[PDB]
Amino acid sequence: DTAVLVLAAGPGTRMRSDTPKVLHTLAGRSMLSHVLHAIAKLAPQRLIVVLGHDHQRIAPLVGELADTLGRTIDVALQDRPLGTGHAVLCGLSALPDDYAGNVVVTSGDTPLLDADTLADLIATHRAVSAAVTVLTTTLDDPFGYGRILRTQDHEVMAIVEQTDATPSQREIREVNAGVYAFDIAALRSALSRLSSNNAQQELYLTDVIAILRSDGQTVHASHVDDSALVAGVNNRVQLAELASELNRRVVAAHQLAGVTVVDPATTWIDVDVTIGRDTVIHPGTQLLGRTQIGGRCVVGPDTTLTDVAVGDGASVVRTHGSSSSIGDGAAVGPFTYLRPGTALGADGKLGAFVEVKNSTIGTGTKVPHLTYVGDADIGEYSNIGASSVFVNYDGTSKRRTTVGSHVRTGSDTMFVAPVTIGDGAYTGAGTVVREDVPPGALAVSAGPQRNIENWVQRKRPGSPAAQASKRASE
Amino acid sequence: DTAVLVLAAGPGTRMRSDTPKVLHTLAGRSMLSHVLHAIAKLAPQRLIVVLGHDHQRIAPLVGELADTLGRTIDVALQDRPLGTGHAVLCGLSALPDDYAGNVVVTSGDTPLLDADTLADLIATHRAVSAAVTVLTTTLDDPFGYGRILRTQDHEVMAIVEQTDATPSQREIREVNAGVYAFDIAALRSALSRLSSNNAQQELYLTDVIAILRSDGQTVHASHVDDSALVAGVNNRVQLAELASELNRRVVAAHQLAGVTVVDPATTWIDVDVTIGRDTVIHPGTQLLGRTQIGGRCVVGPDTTLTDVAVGDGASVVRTHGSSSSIGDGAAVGPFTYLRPGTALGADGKLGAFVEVKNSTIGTGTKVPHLTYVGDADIGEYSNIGASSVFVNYDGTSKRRTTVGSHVRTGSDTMFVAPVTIGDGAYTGAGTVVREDVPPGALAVSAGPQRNIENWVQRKRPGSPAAQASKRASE
Amino acid sequence: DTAVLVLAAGPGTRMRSDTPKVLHTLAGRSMLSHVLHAIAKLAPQRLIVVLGHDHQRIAPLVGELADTLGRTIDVALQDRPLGTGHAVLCGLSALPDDYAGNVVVTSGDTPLLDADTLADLIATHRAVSAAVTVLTTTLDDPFGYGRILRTQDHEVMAIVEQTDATPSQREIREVNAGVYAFDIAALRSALSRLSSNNAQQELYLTDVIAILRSDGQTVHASHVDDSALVAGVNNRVQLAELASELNRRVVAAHQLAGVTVVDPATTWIDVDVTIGRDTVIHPGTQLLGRTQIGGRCVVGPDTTLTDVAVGDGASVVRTHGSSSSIGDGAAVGPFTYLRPGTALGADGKLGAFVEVKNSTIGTGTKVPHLTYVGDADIGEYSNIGASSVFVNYDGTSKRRTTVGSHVRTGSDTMFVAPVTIGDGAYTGAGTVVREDVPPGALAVSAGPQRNIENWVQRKRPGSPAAQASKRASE
Ligand SMILES: CC(=O)SCCNC(=O)CCNC(=O)[C@H](O)C(C)(C)COP(=O)(O)OP(=O)(O)OC[C@H]1O[C@@H](n2cnc3c(N)ncnc32)[C@H](O)[C@@H]1OP(=O)(O)O
Ligand SMILES: CC(=O)SCCNC(=O)CCNC(=O)[C@H](O)C(C)(C)COP(=O)(O)OP(=O)(O)OC[C@H]1O[C@@H](n2cnc3c(N)ncnc32)[C@H](O)[C@@H]1OP(=O)(O)O
Ligand SMILES: CC(=O)SCCNC(=O)CCNC(=O)[C@H](O)C(C)(C)COP(=O)(O)OP(=O)(O)OC[C@H]1O[C@@H](n2cnc3c(N)ncnc32)[C@H](O)[C@@H]1OP(=O)(O)O
Ligand SMILES: CC(=O)N[C@H]1[C@@H](OP(=O)(O)OP(=O)(O)OC[C@H]2O[C@@H](n3ccc(=O)[nH]c3=O)[C@H](O)[C@@H]2O)O[C@H](CO)[C@@H](O)[C@@H]1O
Ligand SMILES: CC(=O)N[C@H]1[C@@H](OP(=O)(O)OP(=O)(O)OC[C@H]2O[C@@H](n3ccc(=O)[nH]c3=O)[C@H](O)[C@@H]2O)O[C@H](CO)[C@@H](O)[C@@H]1O
Ligand SMILES: CC(=O)N[C@H]1[C@@H](OP(=O)(O)OP(=O)(O)OC[C@H]2O[C@@H](n3ccc(=O)[nH]c3=O)[C@H](O)[C@@H]2O)O[C@H](CO)[C@@H](O)[C@@H]1O
Ligand SMILES: [Mg+2]
Ligand SMILES: [Mg+2]
Ligand SMILES: [Mg+2]
Ligand SMILES: [Mg+2]
Repeated sequence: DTAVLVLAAGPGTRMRSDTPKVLHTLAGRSMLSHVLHAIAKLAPQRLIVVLGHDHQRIAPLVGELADTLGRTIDVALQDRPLGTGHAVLCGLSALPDDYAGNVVVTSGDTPLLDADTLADLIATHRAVSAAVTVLTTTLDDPFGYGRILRTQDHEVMAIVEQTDATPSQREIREVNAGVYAFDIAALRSALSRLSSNNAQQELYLTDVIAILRSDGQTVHASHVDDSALVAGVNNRVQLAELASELNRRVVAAHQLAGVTVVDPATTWIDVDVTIGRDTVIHPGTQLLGRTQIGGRCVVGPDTTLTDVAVGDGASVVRTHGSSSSIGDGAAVGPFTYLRPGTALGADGKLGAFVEVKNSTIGTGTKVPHLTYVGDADIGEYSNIGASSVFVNYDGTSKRRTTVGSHVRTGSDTMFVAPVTIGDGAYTGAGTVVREDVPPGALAVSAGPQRNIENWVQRKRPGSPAAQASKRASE
Repeated sequence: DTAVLVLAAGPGTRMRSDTPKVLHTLAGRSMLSHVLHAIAKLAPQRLIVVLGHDHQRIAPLVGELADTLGRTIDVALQDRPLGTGHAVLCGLSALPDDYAGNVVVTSGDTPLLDADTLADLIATHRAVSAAVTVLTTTLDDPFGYGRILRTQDHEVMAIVEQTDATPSQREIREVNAGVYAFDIAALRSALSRLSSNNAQQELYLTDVIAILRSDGQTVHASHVDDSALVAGVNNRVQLAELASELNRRVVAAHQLAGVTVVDPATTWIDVDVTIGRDTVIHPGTQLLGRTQIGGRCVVGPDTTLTDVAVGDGASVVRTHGSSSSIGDGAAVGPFTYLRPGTALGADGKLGAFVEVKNSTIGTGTKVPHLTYVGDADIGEYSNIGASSVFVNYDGTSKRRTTVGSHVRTGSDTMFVAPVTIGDGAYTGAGTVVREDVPPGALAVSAGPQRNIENWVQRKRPGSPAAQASKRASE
Repeated sequence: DTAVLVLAAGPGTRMRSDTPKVLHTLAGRSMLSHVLHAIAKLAPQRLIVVLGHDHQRIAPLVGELADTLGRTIDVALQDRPLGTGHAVLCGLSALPDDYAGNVVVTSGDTPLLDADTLADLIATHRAVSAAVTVLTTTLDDPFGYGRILRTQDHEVMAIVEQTDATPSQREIREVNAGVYAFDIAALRSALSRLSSNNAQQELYLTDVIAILRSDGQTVHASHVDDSALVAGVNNRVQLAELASELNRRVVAAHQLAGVTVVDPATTWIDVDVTIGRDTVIHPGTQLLGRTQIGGRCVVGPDTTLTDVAVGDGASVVRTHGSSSSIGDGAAVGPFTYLRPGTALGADGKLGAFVEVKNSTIGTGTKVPHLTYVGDADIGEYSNIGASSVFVNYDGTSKRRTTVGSHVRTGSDTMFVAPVTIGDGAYTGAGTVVREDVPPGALAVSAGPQRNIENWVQRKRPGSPAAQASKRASE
């Protein structure tokens, strides 16, 4: 049995944000959410998040994740950020006084941390009967991290913080990941002996290592080769680095599963996105939220999709869209804007400079150019001519349009809702449609063409046009 | 004299694709095509591709390349993938039984392999009178590759496959490139002695090394410092890595020749693309197929061009286009879509939200905004007003429009083909042009403006508009 | 007291450009301009730029920077590029013959060089009373650079040029940065003894080191750990590398100050750009020139902004724009084109496929779709319907439109300037507005809808439309 505590009550100063650190996102999830998904996979008996003065903005997101993960997540409050050691005391207060399981401590800012690394930590801690096992790694740039002090035999003696380390300790490149397993009694005991006598003037959880070494307890440091899994995030440079690294891993997983990603460095794929076999994702693409792509699709470059379902064989190129679905075999783009509530049927087409909002568009139906579709239902195998608008707003209110199947509407038609265009109807180029159109009818409104001869010589003489026109007489 | 065999009959399982591995593209060519271009530059006497159960989809592409490279390329069939050693036996069957030239073996999945490396391999093999010379390299991550076994004197003893290697052999970082020169007799002899007694249960070409060492033949391994040249591709992660590396080399070549590429990491340049001196390519650009850019052009960011010819001094910004040509000094973009058959004359302009298909557009002519040009011929120094459409499709059929020179067509004109607009003609804003327009004439159709006074107070009271309008009385 | 000489008179052959090297830009400044900003921060007494045969195109930019930096910058002419040693003699000619301050020499192609490194160089040179102090660094790839010759005690003996170096000297990885401090007398003396007897056949400034060592003068080489600060640019590959590295540093500075940059590798930020706290910049974005972004903005991906001011809380997504301003809380994009002279008020909206030029657009006013706004003034809380055009050009001349406040103009309105639309006015869908519209009036022009029944059966039989329409009878 084990309790996991997640310390998330620090002020996050180096982020320089009014958004609490923990809540900063990479790959579709907040760091906190990443940390909690990871721990919930491990299924510990207790899971406690220690929150600080902004608990009121985080505690509710904690409940949301508790509900998603199908479990109970407690919140402990740390009313002043007196240090990671103090934070752990707060977290302990949320366990029974006689709790006898192991205590794993982790941070809310170690977003790649994964259930396997935590299970390994707990297994190791048990195998060697440690009073404390700490995870460590070794980095080229160790700046900011606690340094792991070891004798030549590899026994850990202490951890020393960046701010308290001599120039010589600072050369150490093995660092504290801030991820620990503890025997509960040993932890409580050593926490009670902590002193704020140090540079930052805090109660350091890291002191517990040297304390327990002194007591003659067993102290184990377990080295994590894959540094990324235990990398922290204290500022926005580190956040983009880990987002980038997490993204590489997500992209590689999709590649090994049969998805061709032309340029992984510029293809951002959120963690819940699924993509079918043999799809091709061109550079500059973001697939966000719960986006789902079928198999054999082309995801045209420079495409951003958030919560969009794309069926098999579809093509989605230079498109910006969200909360929409794109049927099998449909063609979308280039330069297309899908707003929430777009439903494009199989083999449909939304072409260049087309914007769709809250509209359903039947099988086989094409909106190829320069057109706005708002609040409409359009049937099957219909064609909406270029440069048209579904006028869904009269000033003051929202109005609906219904277009039948096999319709051909002429270029530059304005559908002034509410209006219904019957099956097989046509609308001439340049029509303002204010009344219903019966099935099979032609609707027109433009007046007759009138050619005014010699207008150019008479109203624009001797413009380049008047001269060209005079040459044409000959 | 030398015969080159290219083994391309394996199943490509780790690609997880219904597209045969060899046929996967980087930089405008299939890997197979890359491998064959490289070999054909070397001009060997015989060149044989060993194909497997999907030979019917590859053999024809082989003929295409034979025809392009001006040479004969034979195909040998391997009806079951029994191993690289077995594959080479298949390839040999396509040589005369008394062939006495050297045999070079290579894979169809080593797409950076180049004629210089192959010529070096053949020269070395000859200089040392080896029975077999194998190319090797050394990598940070040797996973998947055969390991090169050498005594402390650097003599090669054997090659051992990833799957058959002890944990200790796996530490070796010098790997088999899968690129060999053989004395024909030595090869035939050693191939006949191969055994399927190993992890993968195949006839390994790699065993030939240890076999010939045992026979007391001369065995040479030649180390290739530039690893990329001999890197293989077994899955889509490795394919994107080599595409990325190949792309860096193509971009650097254009840079050293006088082309400023703002961000090489995001500029994808196919191998046949040519670009003139002092052009600037902004980030996010792909130049594909047989695209040709003149000198002093600007290739606006986020541009994708496939088979597009761009003359000197042109500007092509945020544009998506294919099979089109863009004259000297023309301006295209931002947000412009060129479909096949676009011909934009010198100093022409295709502006924002303009889409052109199958149209010729004369010198000096401008289509600046929000417009669709389909199946049209437009003369010189003409201006097409904003928000216009060449209505090229009547329902049921494709129709053509001809526009003269020095024309000025008004905004929101619909050209309902087939129609001809004479030289120097104008068309008022809002015109639906259904009849020919004589040179120098003004064509109009919109009815007269009618101002209905007090409509807002009476039909939208006291909307914000009614209130504003009531304030304006005062 | 110290004089800084900047050698910028070489021919820049390896750039293969008709644009003089020095004038090639990264991050919004020419390399020369970068070098001069850096030196002017140091505030030396004299600053002299040595120019060559293209002095006439550079000398004026030098005056511009002199004027911006609030100082005097002299130009010395080198009429033939006889070598860096000869160049320095030219530069000296612009100092009094009795000048007694230190001479710092630097290149015009070391664009990351910074005032701190130069101050350190001068302090070191003084601390050790050197006759010459040279800056050096150590690189993985030392190709092209002079090699630093040192005895085992670390005393510098000489510098040897790439072209004159034995294969063994070429293994040296410590290189000359081309950045020197000199005692003036020692420099003049050693320059007079230079010989053109070497591969390139030039007067090498680098020979001065071995000369002064021989004289028994003190010679100091000061090692710069951060190589980038002293990296040179001789060709366009090196220029993109340093632009990339400079960009990383600019982006990291904004990140540490509170700006979330999703993908630093694809976010290009010029050196004068400022960005407020908690803004988010999505991938593919360039912020150029004097662009200024407020706090809490979203800079939608694929956005390019040059000299654009964006207020707080604004959103700017998939937008291409320049010389424009975007008010607090405004929404711009996706797919929007801002031309010079755009002023979008607070809470304004410019939506998808909208292009604006030289127009002022009041608080709260919305141009949501498919529309061109040219040469217009539009008041507050107005709405411009979809697919509209401000027709600002009559053929021959530029015309202005004024639109009041709280106006609602219908879709597909053409504003044929000059025209004024009064407060609270409406314009029906499909209107060509040629006359002024009074406050509160409705302007229309389209003719009445006419439904021609059975047109489809009679003019398109038995098209799919005729069949659908016949089915609808039942
Ligand atoms: C998206 C693209 O880029 S192309 C795709 C979608 N399409 C289009 O714009 C197709 C547009 N085509 C048109 O508007 C055409 O003029 C068509 C199909 C309606 C005209 O068909 P037509 O049969 O050739 O001539 P027709 O004589 O039958 O039409 C009869 C009546 O309507 C009129 N009329 C025809 N088109 C229009 C129009 N666009 N506006 C106003 N009136 C019109 C006539 O003037 C005629 O009336 P009348 O009997 O007073 O003369
Ligand atoms: C792309 C851009 O953003 S701008 C570029 C391209 N251009 C345009 O849209 C320019 C548009 N301009 C127009 O339509 C203008 O009204 C112009 C140039 C035709 C009007 O010119 P005008 O000479 O000022 O007035 P004019 O009195 O001569 O025209 C005469 C006839 O056609 C009419 N007419 C003029 N413009 C139109 C029109 N757009 N629609 C219908 N009828 C019109 C009159 O009502 C007049 O007929 P009448 O004699 O019954 O009165
Ligand atoms: C941007 C978007 O996607 S939506 C946003 C901006 N908006 C729009 O396009 C809103 C467009 N709406 C329209 O054009 C509408 O027809 C409205 C609001 C003007 C019509 O309002 P209405 O009050 O319903 O009918 P109404 O009877 O009052 O208008 C009266 C007169 O003008 C006419 N008329 C109305 N709209 C138009 C029009 N678009 N073109 C020509 N004439 C028109 C009538 O035919 C009537 O004249 P009459 O008295 O001969 O019959
Ligand atoms: C003294 C200490 O522990 N330092 C460790 C901490 O450094 P680091 O400087 O990263 O410590 P932080 O400031 O990030 O705080 C640790 C975490 O605990 C929480 N918190 C912090 C302070 C507090 O008073 N209350 C509270 O709840 C914060 O949410 C934070 O996420 O993690 C590093 C790895 O990431 C380790 O190398 C360091 O050894
Ligand atoms: C046993 C063997 O040779 N392994 C080599 C092979 O590994 P690797 O595991 O890459 O070998 P592959 O599975 O790629 O097969 C080699 C190539 O030969 C062809 N093929 C393969 C099997 C077959 O039965 N018939 C056939 O024609 C395939 O098209 C393939 O392209 O290349 C590596 C470098 O890339 C080398 O380091 C390995 O030493
Ligand atoms: C002989 C010499 O000095 N070589 C140095 C030079 O190499 P490198 O080959 O880069 O020297 P360059 O050709 O760049 O010339 C140096 C600079 O001086 C100016 N110039 C050059 C030649 C001339 O006749 N007149 C003139 O004014 C040029 O503007 C140029 O910017 O810089 C390198 C670092 O960047 C150093 O490692 C080399 O030791
Ligand atoms: Mg931290
Ligand atoms: Mg009309
Ligand atoms: Mg392989
Ligand atoms: Mg240089």
